[PDB]
Amino acid sequence: GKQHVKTKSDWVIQRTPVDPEWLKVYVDDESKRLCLNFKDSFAPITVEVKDIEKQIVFQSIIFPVAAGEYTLYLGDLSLGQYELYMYNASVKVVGNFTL
Amino acid sequence: GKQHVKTKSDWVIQRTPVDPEWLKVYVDDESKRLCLNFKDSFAPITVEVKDIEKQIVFQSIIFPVAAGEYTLYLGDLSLGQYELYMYNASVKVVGNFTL
Repeated sequence: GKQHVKTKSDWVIQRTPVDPEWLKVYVDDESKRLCLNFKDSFAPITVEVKDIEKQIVFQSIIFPVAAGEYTLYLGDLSLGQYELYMYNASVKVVGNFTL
Repeated sequence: GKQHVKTKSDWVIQRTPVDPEWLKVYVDDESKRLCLNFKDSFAPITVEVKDIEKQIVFQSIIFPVAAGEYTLYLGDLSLGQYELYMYNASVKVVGNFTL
C-alpha cells in the first residue's frame, strides 16, 4: 500500500551565489512587449506592472519550464513610466521601464 | 526598439529556512507508483532511482507548475531496495524505499 518515504532536502541554493544574469528583461516600446530570458528553468513566477498612479495594469504568471525567452504582451497599456515586480516564494525582482 | 531593463533580484530563499514538508514523497508498492506532493509550485526537477548495483533504473523530469500531487510509474522495476535522488539547481533530495 501507500507509504511515506522519509526524505532529506539539501537546499544548495542557500550556499551557492546566484548568477547576476540568471534573468535578463527587455522592453520593446514599438511592439509593446516585455521579453524575459531565463538562463535555466525556474519555478512559476508572478509578473505585475504598475503605473504612476499605482494601478496594476498587467498581471500574469509565467511558467519557465525551459531556459529561453518568454514574451509578455503589453499592447493594452498607455504610454508612460511603469514599475515591474516579479515574485515567487524564492525571489523578488524589481525594475522600471517606459513605453 | 528593444532595450534592457535593469533589474534587482532579492533571493529571499537564501536567508529563509525552508519548510521541511515542502515536498512529501510516497510509494505505493502494489501499483509501483511514486507520488510527489508539492505544497507550492517549483522549478522543473530531475527524479532518479538507483538500484543496489547503482544502476539508474528510472530517470525523468517533473514540471511542478502547480501545487499538488505528481505520479511516476515504476513498472519496469524489480522488487527490491532503491535510492531516490531528486535535483535541480536549487535543491537535492535523497531518500530510500522498497518495492
